[PDB]
Amino acid sequence: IPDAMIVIDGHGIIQLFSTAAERLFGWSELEAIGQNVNILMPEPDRSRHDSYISRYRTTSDPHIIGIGRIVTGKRRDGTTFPMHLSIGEMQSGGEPYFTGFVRDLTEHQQTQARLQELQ
Ligand code: HEM
Repeated sequence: IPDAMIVIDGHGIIQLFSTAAERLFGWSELEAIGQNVNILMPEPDRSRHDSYISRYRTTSDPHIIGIGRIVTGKRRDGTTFPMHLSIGEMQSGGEPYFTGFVRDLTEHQQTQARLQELQ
C-alpha cells in the first residue's frame, strides 16, 4: 500500500523520498534528499525535531515508534494538514535509519468538520 514514505539517517537527513511523498509534500525527490526532515513540519516541532531524535537515541524510549500518532505536517507552499505517522527503525552499514509512513487525513478532517457545522 504505497502512501508517502521517507527514509532519514540518524541525523534527520532525508535519504529516500517516494514519489507519493513528492505528490503530498510538494518537493521533488532531488530537492528533499539532502534536507533535514524538519522542513516538512511547522514550528514548534520543526526546531524541536532534532532533539526528539537525539532524546530517543540516548534513552531508547519511543514516543511514536511502535505507537503511531496523528500530527500536523507542512507542504512546500506553506499549507499545513493532518496526517497519521508510523515510524520503523532499521539498520544499515552499522548506523540507524528510520522509515516514516504517512497517511493523509485532510479529507477525513474536512468531512468531520462539515458534518459538525451542519449541526
Ligand atoms: C512530517 C511531520 C512530522 C511531525 C510533525 C513529527 C513530529 C514528531 C514528534 C511530535 C515526535 C515525538 C515527540 C514526543 O512525543 O516527544 C517525533 C519523534 C521522531 N520523528 Fe518525527 N515527525 C514528523 C515526521 C517524521 C518522519 C517522516 C520521520 C522518519 C522518516 C520522523 C522520525 C522521527 C523519529 C526517529 C523520532 C524519535 C522517536 C521516538 O520518540 O519514538 N518524524 N516526531
